[PDB]
Amino acid sequence: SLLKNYPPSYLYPFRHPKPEGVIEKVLFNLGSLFRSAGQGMDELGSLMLGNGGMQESVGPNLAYAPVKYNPAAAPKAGIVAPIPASAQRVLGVKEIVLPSKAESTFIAPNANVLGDVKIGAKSSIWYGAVLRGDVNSIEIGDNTNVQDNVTIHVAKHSIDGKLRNTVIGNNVTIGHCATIHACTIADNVIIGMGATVLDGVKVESGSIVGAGSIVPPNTVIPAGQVWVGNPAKFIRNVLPEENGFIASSANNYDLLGQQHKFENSKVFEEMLVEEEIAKDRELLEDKNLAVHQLYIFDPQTQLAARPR
Amino acid sequence: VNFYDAPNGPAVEQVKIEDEWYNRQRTEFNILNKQPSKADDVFIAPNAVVCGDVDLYQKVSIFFGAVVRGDLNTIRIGENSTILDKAVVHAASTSPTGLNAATIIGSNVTVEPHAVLRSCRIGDNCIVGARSVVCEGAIMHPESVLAPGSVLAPGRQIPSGELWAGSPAKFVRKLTYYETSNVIRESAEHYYDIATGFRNETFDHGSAWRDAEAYRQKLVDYKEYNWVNYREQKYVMRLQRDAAELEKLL
Amino acid sequence: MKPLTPSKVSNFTINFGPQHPAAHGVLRLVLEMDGEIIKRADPHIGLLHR
Amino acid sequence: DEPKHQIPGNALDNWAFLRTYAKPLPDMIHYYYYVYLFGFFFVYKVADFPEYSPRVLVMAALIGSLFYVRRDWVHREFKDSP
Amino acid sequence: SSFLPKEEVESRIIAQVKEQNLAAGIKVELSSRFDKDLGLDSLDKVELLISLEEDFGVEVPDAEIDKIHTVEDAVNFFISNPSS
Amino acid sequence: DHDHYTPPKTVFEDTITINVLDYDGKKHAVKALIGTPLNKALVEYGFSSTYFFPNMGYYTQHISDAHVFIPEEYWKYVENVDLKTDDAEAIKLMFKLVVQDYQRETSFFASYLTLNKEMDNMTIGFGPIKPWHITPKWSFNGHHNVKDRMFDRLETGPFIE
Amino acid sequence: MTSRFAYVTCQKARNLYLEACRCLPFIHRLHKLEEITSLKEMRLIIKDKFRVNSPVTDS
Ligand SMILES: CCCCCCCCCCCCCCCCCC(=O)OC[C@H](COP(=O)([O-])OCC(O)COP(=O)([O-])OC[C@@H](COC(=O)CCCCCCCCCCCCCCCCC)OC(=O)CCCCCCCCCCCCCCCCC)OC(=O)CCCCCCCCCCCCCCCCC
Ligand SMILES: CCCCCCCCCCCC(=O)SCCNC(=O)CCNC(=O)[C@H](O)C(C)(C)COP(=O)(O)O
Repeated sequence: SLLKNYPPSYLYPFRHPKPEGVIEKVLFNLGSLFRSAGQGMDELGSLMLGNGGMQESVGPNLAYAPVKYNPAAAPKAGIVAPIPASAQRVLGVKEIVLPSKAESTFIAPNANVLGDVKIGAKSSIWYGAVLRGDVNSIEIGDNTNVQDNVTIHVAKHSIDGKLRNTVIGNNVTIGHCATIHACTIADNVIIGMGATVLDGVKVESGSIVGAGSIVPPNTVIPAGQVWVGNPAKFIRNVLPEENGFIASSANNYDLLGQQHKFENSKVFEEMLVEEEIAKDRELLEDKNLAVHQLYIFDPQTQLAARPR
Repeated sequence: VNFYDAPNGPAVEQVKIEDEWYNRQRTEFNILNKQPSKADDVFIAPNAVVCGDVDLYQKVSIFFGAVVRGDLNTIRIGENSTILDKAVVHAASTSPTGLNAATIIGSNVTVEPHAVLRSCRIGDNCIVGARSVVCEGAIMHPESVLAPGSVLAPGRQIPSGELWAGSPAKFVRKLTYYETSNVIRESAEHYYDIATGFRNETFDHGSAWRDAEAYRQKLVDYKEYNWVNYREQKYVMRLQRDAAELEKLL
Repeated sequence: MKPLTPSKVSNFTINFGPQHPAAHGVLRLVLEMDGEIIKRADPHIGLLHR
Repeated sequence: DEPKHQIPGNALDNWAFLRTYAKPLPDMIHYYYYVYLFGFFFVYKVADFPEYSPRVLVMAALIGSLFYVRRDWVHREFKDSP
Repeated sequence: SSFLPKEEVESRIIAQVKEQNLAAGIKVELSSRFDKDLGLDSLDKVELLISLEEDFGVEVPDAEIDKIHTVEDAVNFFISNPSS
Repeated sequence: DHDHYTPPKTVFEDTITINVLDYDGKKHAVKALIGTPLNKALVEYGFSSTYFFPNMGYYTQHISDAHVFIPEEYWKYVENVDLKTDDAEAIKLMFKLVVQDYQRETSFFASYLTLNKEMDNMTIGFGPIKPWHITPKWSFNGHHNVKDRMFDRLETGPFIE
Repeated sequence: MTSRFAYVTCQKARNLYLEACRCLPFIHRLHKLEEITSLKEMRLIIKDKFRVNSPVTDS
């Protein structure tokens, strides 16, 4: 950048460096006193507030969260990991199953992905989606989009041997608020928003399941057909162009997932710095300011780039 | 991965979800060049997520679990319109009809829990029932009600003053004068009162930051905390990217 | 919803003809200049192609 | 459908009448310049005017108000003709 | 959709069509293909369109030039267009 | 009693397309709904904010108008206005300050035209407009070179800036 | 986003001639040729320049 004399408070807004001047040191000590008094007043107020005291704490990260490992039933989709020794002498669990995801995969912080979940590259798990692999494995293929508030569930195979794992193929779109229990979905399928897919349902490639449609258990939706309804029934065959739509939706949501992953993955200090970037961008919109005569500022980071 | 032409710049440090030890989800956040706008009296629940080009008018209430994603196209929610729990409002890039694909919600519109709206025009004083799906290009005219568990197919219309129900949503009955005049508005006013209540017991910076500050202070005391000039690093990364893009032969 | 930023335009496509305090010979030089600063220089040769 | 006021005249004739207001618009500085100058000189001359009866002053004000032509009226009706 | 009278624009276009060497003699009216009735060449067709450009102060798209084929079609194009 | 109910038409049946000539000279196919005013349909399509001006009436400035050229065949659908009212006053100021010499016999304002079935494939053009000012925020310098949309303007209308 | 209702250079020289005709007024003004010659008059010469090369058929 052009200048190197920028104030340290300007360069490090998240945390100012250690006070060096006498006045700064006195301000630091006064801030310490204020912090302690404020916490005391907070606790006194919390006493009157009653049970709970309106206390707040950081929440656990459930996007990458474990499940109890079963020695009888080995993991199928996810990886198994040891736990810290102190937690071993407290909890007594030897190993815990953890989800397995590729680097390109985007999982929202809100989303809860649990245990036996394998997610492929370029796939996206969006906000509010709950993926529980506690009893049986969940497999999601590449470029597959589990949208907002989608619930994917599994069950145990049981005596019959009926497969109760959930296998989702590549280029599959699961619409918002859809509920998928232990079913199998082939490649290039759109599941409509609100659609319920129950046990034993095999949806063949190229098919579309309509919005708000409940497909009955043990029903095979054949390839290239559109099925809608509360007792989901066939209405029409997929048009040739609608297939290109299916692929286009998958790819568009891949790009969308890349963007959302980029935004969410920034650290706090960078987020606060970017907030200040936006703010002084707004303040610098006036081009008759004295400083604008002095310098031309870089657009992405409003730092002096060259003199005017 | 890294968007080098992003409005605020490239990301100097990106952290993986495995490395997160606490939930960092933001209730309002910016997706590249698209910025959500909110009024003073707009209530967004801590669970709720609002991203992209979403414009929240006065007295808009976004309750717990609702996701309003304005990534593909613009979402506008009118005055005193409430998005209830776990209800998803999203916008498509294009609509099948050929009209604008923005998701425009009128005033005094109640979207009941788990209802999905995508690229639809919802008129003033409308109710979308629970688990009701309104697809792309579907237009609900003002003072109309969609019953719970009903689907409006793409490019379909619900006329004013009518109650519609069914998976292929069909006409059921004409809404009465009392209903259209009072009850539809009254439901939105009730949920505004509930959201006003939730806002009144919310602190500006609730005491959950203390836990992360404890870790940061521990790092400071043990001298692992590093001071990074993110602004300068963003500038340098963009310069290097431009130089490399000039150098490349293919 | 973030404003875009426009740019400026360059004109003054000057023609710098054969000029004595320069390298000897005849030089025809077409210069595109933004104000007093040059943005493109296109030397025209062939004036002494024998 | 609701009862509505009857609008006198045909739609296209009324629109044609309204379109006679779309004429080259002079800038108002030209009027303002002359009004300022003659007003300054007028205020200087007024101190020398004879004292008039209140009745005559009011009648003169009434006549001036009746004789005043709104600037829009000349705008619509102006013809560059003898 | 005729912004200006069909007779006027037709008389004007056929007046410019007459200016071309051929496209005359026994048949200079409507329903005459430029290249299959009038003996015009493609370049001559493009120049004729440019002369109509000068007459009626309005441009013609090149893809429309691919679409235009007849004396009826050119007058239809010019009547349709509001600038005319 | 109890006559037959008439099922509504879907959006596809009641969409008409209008070919709009913009200021640059390009022709745009603007899909529009029957029953909507022309100004709203033009705004939703994505035309720039310079293409439109507020309705200069005492209480109509929230409405966004455009200077449009209407073919003679569709002059019938334009709305009549009473001269002795203030709607004619809004119209007269909009001619006086915006249109001025650029007026033609086809000149009309979009709000007074409502789209219907018989107006399908109608060709209209944006009429040239002179620089106008109401407030520094709501003004037109004379340059049609901003690439925004009048849709993206949440501001209802001109007040003190 | 889908409904069944949703989805329902042999002449290179001609393009070059169109480019020349469209650029003719600019060269008239740049070369101060307004008074000496008319636009139509130059448009006539350009065709003869094009017609000299008619026999060729290889692309
Ligand atoms: C070469 C240069 C050209 C100029 C030549 C002169 C140069 C100036 C020389 C000296 C200037 C100083 C003296 C001139 C007068 C001062 C005015 C002035 O300078 O302001 C700047 C003014 C421009 O300012 P602006 O802000 O750009 O224009 C504002 C308007 O909105 C303008 O917009 P608008 O025109 O579109 O709208 C006009 C509007 C503007 O409103 C006004 O004009 C307000 C005038 C009200 C009276 C003003 C106070 C009168 C007090 C006079 C004091 C002296 C007498 C004392 C005792 C009197 C007691 C009342 O009024 C009207 O709508 C039309 C009606 C006009 C009178 C309304 C009252 C009607 C009452 C009659 C009732 C009968 C009806 C019954 C039947 C009804 C049926 C239902 O310049 C001039 O207009 C000067 C023109 C000179 C012509 C005046 C002719 C008579 C003058 C003396 C008579 C006094 C009566 C006033 C008549 C109207 C005068 C405007
Ligand atoms: C003042 C500035 C004046 C500029 C002068 C420029 C003069 C340029 C002269 C260059 C001439 C060429 O390009 S000659 C281009 C190559 N010549 C050919 O013959 C290829 C195919 N030719 C034909 O089809 C017919 O001969 C034809 C009559 C061309 C019908 O044109 P269309 O294919 O459409 O049908």
